[PDB]
This record gives sequence, structure tokens and C-alpha cells, in this order.
Amino acid sequence: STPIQQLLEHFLRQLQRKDPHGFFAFPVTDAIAPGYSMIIKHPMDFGTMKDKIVANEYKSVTEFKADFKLMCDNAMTYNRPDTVYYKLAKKILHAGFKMMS
Ligand SMILES: CCn1cc(-c2cccc(C(F)(F)F)c2)c2sc(/C(N)=N/C3CCS(=O)(=O)CC3)cc2c1=O
Repeated sequence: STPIQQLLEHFLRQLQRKDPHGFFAFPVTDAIAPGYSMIIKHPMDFGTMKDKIVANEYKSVTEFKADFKLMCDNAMTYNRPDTVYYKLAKKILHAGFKMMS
């Protein structure tokens, strides 16, 4: 396990603690979010991120941060602003980027 993998696994643990319901834990299904796959072109979730870290697919922190932002942006695009998902996405995007400095 490389130094970048160790750091990313660390950041990921810290980020996932901010989503105690695990709304962002696994790919969003069309069943729970109708028409999701026809709206969101590039889905992302923490489970997929973990698998990318394990596969050594991230070669910079920048790349990891981009997938995190993608996840949050997806939630903010698909959901109306008055929803728990949108509000949590906006909260964790800011907190996560700060956290990661
Ligand atoms: C943040 C990612 N995400 C996750 C979910 C989700 C995943 C697992 C379990 C649950 C549940 F058990 F709590 F329901 C929700 C959902 S569900 C959803 C959905 N059905 N959202 C609607 C909210 C009302 S609206 O904005 O009018 C249309 C979309 C969007 C997302 C999502 O982005």
C-alpha cells in the first residue's frame, strides 16, 4: 500500500464519518432515485472511491478530490435544494475540501 493510498484511505474515513446515514456509501439506484441514471452522467459514491483507492487508480490527491466534488455535485444537481441530500452534499463538499486543505 503506497503513501498516496494510505492518505486517501485516511481522507475517505474522515469524509464518510460526515455521512452517518450512508446516503453516499453506495451507487445511487434508479429505484431509490427515479431516473437517476438518465440525469447524472458520471455517478460517484464513497464505495466506488474506496474501490478506486484499493485498485490504485488515484495518482494524486487532486484526482481523489475531483471524484469527491463530483459525488457532491451529482447530489446537488439531481435533488432540489430543500432536500436532506442537497443540504448534506453542500455541507460535506465544503467541510471535506477544508479538511483536506
Ligand atoms: C446523496 C446520494 N443520494 C442518495 C439517496 C439514497 C440512498 C440510499 C438510501 C436512501 C434512503 F433510504 F434514504 F431513501 C437514499 C438518494 S434518494 C434520492 C431521491 N429520491 N431524491 C429525490 C428527492 C426529492 S426531489 O428533489 O423532488 C427529486 C429527487 C436522491 C438520492 C441521492 O442523491
